[PDB]
Amino acid sequence: SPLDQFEIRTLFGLQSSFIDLSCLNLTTFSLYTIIVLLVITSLYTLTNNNNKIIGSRWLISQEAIYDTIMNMTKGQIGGKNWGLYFPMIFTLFMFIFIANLISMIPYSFALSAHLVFIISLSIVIWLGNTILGLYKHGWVFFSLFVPAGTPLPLVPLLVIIETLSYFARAISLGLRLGSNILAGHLLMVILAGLTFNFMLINLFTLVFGFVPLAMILAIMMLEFAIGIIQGYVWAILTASYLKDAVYLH
Amino acid sequence: MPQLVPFYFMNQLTYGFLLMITLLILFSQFFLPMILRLYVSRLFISKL
Amino acid sequence: QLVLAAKYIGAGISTIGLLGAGIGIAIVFAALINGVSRNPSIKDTVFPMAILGFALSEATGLFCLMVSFLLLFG
Amino acid sequence: MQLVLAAKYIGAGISTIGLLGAGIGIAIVFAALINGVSRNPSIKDTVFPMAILGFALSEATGLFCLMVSFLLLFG
Amino acid sequence: MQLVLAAKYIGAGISTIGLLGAGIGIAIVFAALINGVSRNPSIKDTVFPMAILGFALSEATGLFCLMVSFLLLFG
Amino acid sequence: QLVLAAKYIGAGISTIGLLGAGIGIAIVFAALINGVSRNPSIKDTVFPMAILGFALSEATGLFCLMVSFLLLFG
Amino acid sequence: MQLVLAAKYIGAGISTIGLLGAGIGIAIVFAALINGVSRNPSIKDTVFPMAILGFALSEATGLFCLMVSFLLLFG
Amino acid sequence: MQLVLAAKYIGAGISTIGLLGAGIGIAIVFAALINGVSRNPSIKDTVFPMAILGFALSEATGLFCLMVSFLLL
Amino acid sequence: MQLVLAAKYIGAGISTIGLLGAGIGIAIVFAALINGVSRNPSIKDTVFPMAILGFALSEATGLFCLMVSFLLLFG
Amino acid sequence: MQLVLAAKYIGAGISTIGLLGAGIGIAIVFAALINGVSRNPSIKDTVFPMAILGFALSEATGLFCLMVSFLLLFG
Amino acid sequence: MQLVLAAKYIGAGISTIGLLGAGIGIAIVFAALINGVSRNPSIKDTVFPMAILGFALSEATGLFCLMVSFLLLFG
Amino acid sequence: QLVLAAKYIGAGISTIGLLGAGIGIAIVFAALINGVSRNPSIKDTVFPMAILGFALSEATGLFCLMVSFLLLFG
Amino acid sequence: MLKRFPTPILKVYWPFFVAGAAVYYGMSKAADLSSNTKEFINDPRNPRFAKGGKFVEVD
Amino acid sequence: LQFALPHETLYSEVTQVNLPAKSGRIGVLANHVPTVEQLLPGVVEVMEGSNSKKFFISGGFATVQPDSQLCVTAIEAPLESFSENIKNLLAEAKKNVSSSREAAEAAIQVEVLENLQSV
Amino acid sequence: YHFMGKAIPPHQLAIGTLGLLGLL
Repeated sequence: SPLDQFEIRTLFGLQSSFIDLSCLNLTTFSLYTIIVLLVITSLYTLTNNNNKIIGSRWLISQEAIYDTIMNMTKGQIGGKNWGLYFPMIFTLFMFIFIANLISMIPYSFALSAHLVFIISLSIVIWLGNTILGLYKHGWVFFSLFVPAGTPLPLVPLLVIIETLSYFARAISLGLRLGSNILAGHLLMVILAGLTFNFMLINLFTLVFGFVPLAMILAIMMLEFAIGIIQGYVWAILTASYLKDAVYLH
Repeated sequence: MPQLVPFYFMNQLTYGFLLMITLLILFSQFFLPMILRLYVSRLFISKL
Repeated sequence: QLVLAAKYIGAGISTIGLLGAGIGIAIVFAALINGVSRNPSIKDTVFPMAILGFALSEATGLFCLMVSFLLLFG
Repeated sequence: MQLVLAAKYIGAGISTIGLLGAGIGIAIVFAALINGVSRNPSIKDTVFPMAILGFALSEATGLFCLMVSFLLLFG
Repeated sequence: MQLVLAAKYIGAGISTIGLLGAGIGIAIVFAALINGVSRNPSIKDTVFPMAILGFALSEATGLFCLMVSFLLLFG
Repeated sequence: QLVLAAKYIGAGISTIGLLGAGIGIAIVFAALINGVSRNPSIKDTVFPMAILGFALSEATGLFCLMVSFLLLFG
Repeated sequence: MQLVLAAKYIGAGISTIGLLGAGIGIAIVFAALINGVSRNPSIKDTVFPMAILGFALSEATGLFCLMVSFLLLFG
Repeated sequence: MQLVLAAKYIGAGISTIGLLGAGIGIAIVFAALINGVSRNPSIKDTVFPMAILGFALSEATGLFCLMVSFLLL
Repeated sequence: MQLVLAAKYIGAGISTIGLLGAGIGIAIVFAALINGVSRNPSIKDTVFPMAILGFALSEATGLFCLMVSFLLLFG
Repeated sequence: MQLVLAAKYIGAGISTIGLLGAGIGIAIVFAALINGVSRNPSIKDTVFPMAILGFALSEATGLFCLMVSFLLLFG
Repeated sequence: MQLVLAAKYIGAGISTIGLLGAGIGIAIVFAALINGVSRNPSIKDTVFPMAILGFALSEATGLFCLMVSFLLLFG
Repeated sequence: QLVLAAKYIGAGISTIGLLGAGIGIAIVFAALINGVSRNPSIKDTVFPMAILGFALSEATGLFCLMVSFLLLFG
Repeated sequence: MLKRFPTPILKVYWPFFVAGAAVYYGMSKAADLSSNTKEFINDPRNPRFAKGGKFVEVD
Repeated sequence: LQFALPHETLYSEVTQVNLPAKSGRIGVLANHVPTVEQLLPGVVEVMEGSNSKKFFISGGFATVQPDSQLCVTAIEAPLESFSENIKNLLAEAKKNVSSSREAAEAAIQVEVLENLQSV
Repeated sequence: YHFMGKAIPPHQLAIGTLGLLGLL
């Protein structure tokens, strides 16, 4: 069982017999959400030395993240009011960016590799695009489903397999991230499990047994890239989707 | 897969959405404008 | 229950059609990159055509995934 | 009829292999569309309905393939 | 018998794999059509029937793929 | 009665080779369209060899079709 | 009971072929990125978000196939 | 022999996959032929024997798969 | 349990095929790298990290298909 | 014995799939030959033995599959 | 047990299909090297180390396939 | 015996990878032809790289060939 | 420390919150439907056992 | 008709022209694609059935026309019946100047010179 | 902005196809 690293264990506990209060209780998932919140709080509270203008070396990091997500959501929705949807496009980044660096620490735990939470967050953003689009643009919201000047005898086909791609968008956006984080962690644990039993046979294998160690180091080098790039790709697709929902093509 | 289908669905989703609303209110009202105060201050000293 | 085991083979074989979808999205964005790099003032003109072609190609890769879900869950 | 009912699902799985050709085909059509509009910006209104024409005409093969898949799965 | 009635459905599931040939072929034809029209606009009236001619028998090869599936699916 | 089953299976298998002809007709007419659109005056010179290769590449997939028809009854 | 787990593992093996449709995908995207940067050195900061977008938004279709493989293996 | 006669027909079905190589390759040959003749018309009677040679050899490679499939019948 | 362990070996055999995606993939990236250096030898220190990045991101899709084989051999 | 001969015939059928590599490859060689003569007319006597060499080597790499199938049929 | 062992031989047979990726890929790298020297000959000494690097990294994904093949032979 | 029959099946399977060499050797020789035709003066420099590429792709095919022979005999 | 600025976060983001409540409710019913399956009816940490009922255990 | 130096204009019907283009050598023919290319500092040649006559050149432009006429323009230009020690002694002074805006011009000489050596 | 049978130009046409496939 190489997948035991994702087990959810209850720690602080709470129960009753009147009402099902077992929904909220401090758990491994919940404790790592508390840790994510305290890290994100720590990146801005004690980072700023006594509210100085000059912005010490720690604040350049949270300066660059801010600027690379402003200049990304200005180039996507880019209309009359792009900044009204900027806090959500930033707080969808920082959760995924911090929750995929915390998960790299060896005896730790991936928030992002729970499909039930990430798929739920994706369905929340998809319904919050459809409701916002219907509210802002009435019955002509469905004009999104015809591409451009197209010949009329093939328009209903191009409507059906446009709407099918419109509600595949509900689960695709989440399952991309879930699949990347889950496959990366499962790859690292399985190769560690193979190189461990590689190094317990006869003593000639601990000699020149440095090359599988170097391969695992190279995969860990790759895994930060595949963890930060997904945190960026989430925040670019849910900027493009707000471009479609707010502005009709 | 066995590990991502327990009874803990409402646990996961409850603390997750509490953290999302928390970070949303928290970022938007606190931490983004404390960077933007730095921006407007730097530009105000620059324009003088 | 031979059928309960043979639906899993069908759900495995019916997932091969995404091979075309990945290569397809690649060829679309490859042509988009070449078109922007040759003509720098065409991005805002031709980019919705790229997003359209991606949406169509994924949906026509997605047919295989929904057939796999019908075989695995229905 | 367990053997035939299993062969229904096996044939429905093997049916959609050829459906990847439509996924490549829509892409090649729109790839030449972007590549052609990139040279001439003023040829859009002629070429783009021709592009959606080629889109649907290449789409018909994958739709027939998915149709044979649904015929094997539902009868 | 069930042993050949299974094989009918499995062979029909096999025979739709050749449809990817037509699904990519219509794309290459209309891709070169789009490249030619975007390269030279005024040659369209001569070029377009050749593309329709290529599409016709490429889609006919797709129907040649599909007709063996129809033949083996119903006897 | 199992030769009647595997016979129809292999006759189904023999249709896969038609994709070569289905792509080949397209490469031939693609070169035709490229040559006509690049050089308009060479149409009558270029055309008959293109029709020749078109018919021959059709015959290549028709080999797959005739092996299929030979398997179906015989 | 052995047949269910046996065909389960066979189908999970079959459902990883679709990653060759993602390796070539990431290849063609970064290949066009290289050829686009090399022939125009001032387009990198405009073409790089489209590169990352096309990269992950093309892998996703291989990761769907890997999730079908995981639901077979462990579910 | 029932299973053996079944396997003969299965293998004869398998053996026809290799014809797609010739079915694509004749097109690549004649495509470069058409592109070269349309690029320069005067070199046509020089180039066209190489095209006939390429068609002959590619059709021979298809004929190998065809005769293997015939040996199973 | 002989049948399921025989199916494990076949599944590990099938999950080897997806490496051809990476095998063509790394090559298409480095082929574009060579054809980009030959058009412009001044853009080397700009282009070559993107080639290494595409190498890594396609090798990840190769290893995602290798790990399923390592599960089906032992785990 | 009967099951063994059946499998020899199945493998002899499988083994000739690799001939399509030679069938496509001889064509890429002769197609580049045609494009080279049409690009440069004077280089025909220089280039042509390389094309003959490429035909011979690629035909041998195809013929490896044919002789393996010959070994499966007879040896 | 013969039923497990025979399937292990079959999986070892199946596994080696993925090496065609490396076989095409190494050659794509060297072909781009050839087409790159022919445009600019003064860059051969710079480019050729990355060509042999691409040879090594594309041989890597073929030898992983070959590794799984031998692990389904002698283990 | 089933194992000897599975040996011949797997030996039949493992020769599919030879098409990789059969296509790739041709891509190398095609770039060789298109390089000599574009620049005839670089032929003696370029030709050993083509020989080397032929040898390495031949080795990649010969790995599949020797796995086929090991499934045959050893 | 930090000066709170009253940014509009309710007259902008209401459909996100409505969707959040809807997905919350739908996942509640999905969890209740999944917690009574054959595989998970004898896992002792489900909240059935903390209130009343015990051990259907007929499968 | 169409192949001109500013001081001396040269050619008039042609069966094959070889040119040293911007990206590698090329060969125009009886019917060819309409193209413009910078002409690099290198050898050229005319044809009239089976007639070999090669010139050197400074560089300039080639332009294949839709009407099919090829126009080739360069500055200075018979083959070895034109340009050894004349080259050698100059090559010396060339390389010397490079080690010196002024020495940048000598860079241009090394490539132009090195090329001519091959003839 | 289509024109079906020289009638009033229809709005976007998208709702009617969804309504047709809804009642099935």
